[PDB]
Amino acid sequence: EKHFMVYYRAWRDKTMQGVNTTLPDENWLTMHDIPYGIDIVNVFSYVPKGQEALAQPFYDTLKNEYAPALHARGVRLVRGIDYSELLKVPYAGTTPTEAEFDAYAKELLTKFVDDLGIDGLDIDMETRPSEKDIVLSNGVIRALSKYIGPKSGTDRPFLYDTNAEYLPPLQDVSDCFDFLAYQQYGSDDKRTQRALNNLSPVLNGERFVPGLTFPEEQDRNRWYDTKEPYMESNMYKVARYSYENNLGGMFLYALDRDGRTYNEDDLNQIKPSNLLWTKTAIAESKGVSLAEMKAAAQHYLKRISYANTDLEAQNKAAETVTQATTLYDVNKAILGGDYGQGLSNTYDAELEKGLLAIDLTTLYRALDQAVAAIEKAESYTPETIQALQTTKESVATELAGKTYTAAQVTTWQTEVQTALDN
Ligand SMILES: [Cl-]
Ligand SMILES: [Cl-]
Ligand SMILES: [Zn+2]
Ligand SMILES: [Zn+2]
Ligand SMILES: [Zn+2]
Ligand SMILES: [Zn+2]
Repeated sequence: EKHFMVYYRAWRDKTMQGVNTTLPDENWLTMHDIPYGIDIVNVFSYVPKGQEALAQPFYDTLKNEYAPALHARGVRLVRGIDYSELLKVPYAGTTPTEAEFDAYAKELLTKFVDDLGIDGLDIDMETRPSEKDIVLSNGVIRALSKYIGPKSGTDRPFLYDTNAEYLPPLQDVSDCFDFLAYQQYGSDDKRTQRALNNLSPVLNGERFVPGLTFPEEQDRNRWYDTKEPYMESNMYKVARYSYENNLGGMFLYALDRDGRTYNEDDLNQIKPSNLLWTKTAIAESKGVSLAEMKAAAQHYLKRISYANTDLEAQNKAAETVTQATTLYDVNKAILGGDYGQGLSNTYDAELEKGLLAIDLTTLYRALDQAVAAIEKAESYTPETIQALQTTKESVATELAGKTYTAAQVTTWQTEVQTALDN
């Protein structure tokens, strides 16, 4: 029932080069790299005038590749429009008619959502609108609720995005939204409690989703939501508070900057991330038990052991998982503190929790026989061992990949047994 949302900066996708940035650095991720356990992805895009041609490959890829792929994983896509867009509703009289509100709601969805291959909409409200404005926005939001959000009967999200608790533009239409996304960058769970109290006349806690940020390059602002020790960080405190108090979930802004700082190196550089903090916040906000976290990590360690040749790092990771006392420490035991510092750059505990339900014991017995039938190759036909080593290395490599299906496992089982049965 809970939510975990991330804001994905479109101009930091690999398909964009030189959009909305003075940095020449190559982008390092695609939307395929978004971690598991994230059920809503907000595509946040700013395209400066003149860069529309540079940004088009991303939009084509979003519509034709990224959105189908994320839908296959159960993820829904949204994007935001500024509250001011609602106030441009055309009308003939002194105020719009029900039909004029409805006409405009359909126009908004077509332009900003449907044409992009996106599923739903956020309203970004970070001002203090007038009473005249709210008559307009109330009508437009009410008209939109027939098509998206809880009142529509559909699975299309309708979200309200804000960094304050300004009630007038919300209190008449709060029932139209799946949840409120509350930006509280830089602040701990004391602010989470206060903000929810202030919003409680119009919003229940289960539909309140607090959010933190990662440090953005070149930013004049300073919001420090990650730090070690882990339990001193805002990312622990807010994720824990959301879980402890049955809130709607959590969100994170700027997925691509997971682990970055505002130091002189990070402030002007685009670098790969092991996504440690996001993967940890997903687990923490859902209250994953330490036992379950360790079980997933040990599952990963065993399945990569047949292709991975670094026995020292595998051993240190297994020991570090055993000593871990926080969800962060389990993840860090495999991912390291930063990209390339651990045994893996891609381990994903939510993904791996899914794979626990697929039995590997038959495949492990087959691969173990193959390994035994390599250590004593001096006792067999080299023309048969070669056909086994080729098949074994292939299955080992694929078994250590991103993910696999139960049907895929039986295929590797048959392949390995066949090579041994000859
Ligand atoms: Cl639908
Ligand atoms: Cl839909
Ligand atoms: Zn927004
Ligand atoms: Zn639908
Ligand atoms: Zn990064
Ligand atoms: Zn990753």
